[PDB]
Amino acid sequence: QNTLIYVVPNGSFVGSNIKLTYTTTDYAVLHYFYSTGQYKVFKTVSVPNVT
Amino acid sequence: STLSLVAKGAGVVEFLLTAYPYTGNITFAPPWFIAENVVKQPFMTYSDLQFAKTNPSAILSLSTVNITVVGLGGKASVYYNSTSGQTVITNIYGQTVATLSGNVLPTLTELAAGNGTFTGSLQFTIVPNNTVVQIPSSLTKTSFAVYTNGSLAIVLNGKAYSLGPAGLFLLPFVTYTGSAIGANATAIITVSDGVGTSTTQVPITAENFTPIRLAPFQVPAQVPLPNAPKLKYEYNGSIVITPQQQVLKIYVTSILPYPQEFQIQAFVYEASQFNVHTGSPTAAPVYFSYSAVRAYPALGIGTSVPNLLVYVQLQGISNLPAGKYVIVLSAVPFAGGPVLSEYPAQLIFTNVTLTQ
Amino acid sequence: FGVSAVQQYLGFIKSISVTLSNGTTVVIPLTTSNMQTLFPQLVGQELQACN
Repeated sequence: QNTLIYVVPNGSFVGSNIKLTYTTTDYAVLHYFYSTGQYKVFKTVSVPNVT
Repeated sequence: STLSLVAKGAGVVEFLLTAYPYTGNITFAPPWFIAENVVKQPFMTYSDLQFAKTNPSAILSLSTVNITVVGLGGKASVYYNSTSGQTVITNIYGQTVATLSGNVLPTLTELAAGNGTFTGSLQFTIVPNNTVVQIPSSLTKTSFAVYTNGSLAIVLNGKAYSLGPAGLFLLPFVTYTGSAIGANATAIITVSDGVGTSTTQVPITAENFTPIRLAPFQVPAQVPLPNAPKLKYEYNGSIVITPQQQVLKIYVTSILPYPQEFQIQAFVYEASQFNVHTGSPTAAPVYFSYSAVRAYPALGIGTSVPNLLVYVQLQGISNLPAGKYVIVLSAVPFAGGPVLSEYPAQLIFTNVTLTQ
Repeated sequence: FGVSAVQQYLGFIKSISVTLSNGTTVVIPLTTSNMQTLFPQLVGQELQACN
């Protein structure tokens, strides 16, 4: 119900990442914060460069 | 309300940039090296004060208001002075040489929200300038008036802007009497003969930038030396010159093509007259000699080994009495002096033991 | 979550070089037959879980 799964081939494993973009489910929030740039929020999860 | 301003990252300034020659062939990169004391993190201003006042933990644009390139003797700057809203460019001498309307510097855009990495574009080029260096005929039999490297120029929006002499900024350089000569040089050869005086000109291109390494025979020559200063390498290994030897076998390593001829000059100082601790001569050389090295391939022509075995000859080794000495080998170029000498520029044997 | 895993071509032994230095970093000319037959093992199992 709450799980997201990203699968990449062998060649795309290095730095395989997911970017989450959350948008308001509200018209007023889209309208009133278009200028400030805080009506949609994005973040990323990536495979760490590990030793 | 003024609140926490937290900077979890800034711009990154590195070395070994992709070289762009002044010639039309820009896709060739001679090894460039921004000189000492340029350590990342430029100063730049946020594009929005109000958001940064609370927390700049999101996607932002950073207007660069400080770019510093430090050379050996000075440093040039390109900074967007927001007080006047003008891009001010100063050369290595520390004097304002350019003022440009608006922000011609690109605005470093963050790659991610609350990350700290800001990316833009920085181009560079070389604009030749004038600086006369005189090589006397007392050591080469032919005088050389050399116009030096030129001037390093930052290229913004496709337009170049000089930042002072590139000889101090860029590596390699060739030091003659403390004067640095690099690519885009111009050597006027003054030949003196029985007829009189003649003058010819050989221009050094931006593709004749050519690092050249001088190495001892017992030290690897196919492996670049990272432990060699820009001006010299002091080999502390013990060397004893037999009386049957009048030539010293050394290696000359070339990373870029080297078509023009030169010579290796050997300056012999007494061990007491040379300060091995600092590597600087405390007195005039007690002897001088030269060996003309005509740049020719050893193996296959053109595709020979990047290492040349040079027999540095001496115009009389019996002139120096047996004892302890320091011998400095320096590359002095002939007939259109090309660019050479990084890591090392000179080869200083500090423990020469001449025995006869 | 309901999907089995398959082969991932996720690397290869870079080389087997030997130093022999009178000035010579001896980069070995890599031969395919020798290299495959020096590491022919089909199953190199790991030891610890989640590592």
